[PDB]
Amino acid sequence: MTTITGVVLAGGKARAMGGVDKGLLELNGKPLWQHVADALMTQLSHVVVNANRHQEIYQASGLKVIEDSLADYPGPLAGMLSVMQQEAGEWFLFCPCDTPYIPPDLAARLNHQRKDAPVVWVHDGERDHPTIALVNRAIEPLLLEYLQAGERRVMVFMRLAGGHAVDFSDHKDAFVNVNTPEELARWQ
Ligand SMILES: [Li+]
Repeated sequence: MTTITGVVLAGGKARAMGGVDKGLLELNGKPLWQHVADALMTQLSHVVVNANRHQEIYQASGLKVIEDSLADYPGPLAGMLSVMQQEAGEWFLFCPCDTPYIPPDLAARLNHQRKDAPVVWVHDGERDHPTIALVNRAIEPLLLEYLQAGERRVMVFMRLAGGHAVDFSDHKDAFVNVNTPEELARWQ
């Protein structure tokens, strides 16, 4: 009953009993993934989170937590597909859990600039962010086919799907990401 579902991508795997759970690192007292979720909720009514570890902790703020399928596909596309398989509705705006400053016109600008493409993603003037992406339902079968073929590459898929980058170079620093605890410490 809303047009785009927001999705925080809080990682998959735990390919050695985890290591740092990046989405749960706290920035000014608030988990990174919750900064992203709050920024999506500014612009969208329905927001969910894809998380595969510490699910009870992710569930604490009252959002639906979606876990990856048993297929255990590699990389960020696996979480995208698991979310499309477990949520109805025609459009999704994905964003990783480590980019806490995403802007309140993310959804609106990606939608304005979609120009008939089934997928668009953010370019920040320096680099593509192909996991910050507005994706139509139609992508679901293509994603399933690509991951079943054993592929993982995100940009390659976005290209195969007929997507394009949307220019957010004027949004100074809204797309900085926290790569490590070492980096997080600097933004406090
Ligand atoms: Li642990």
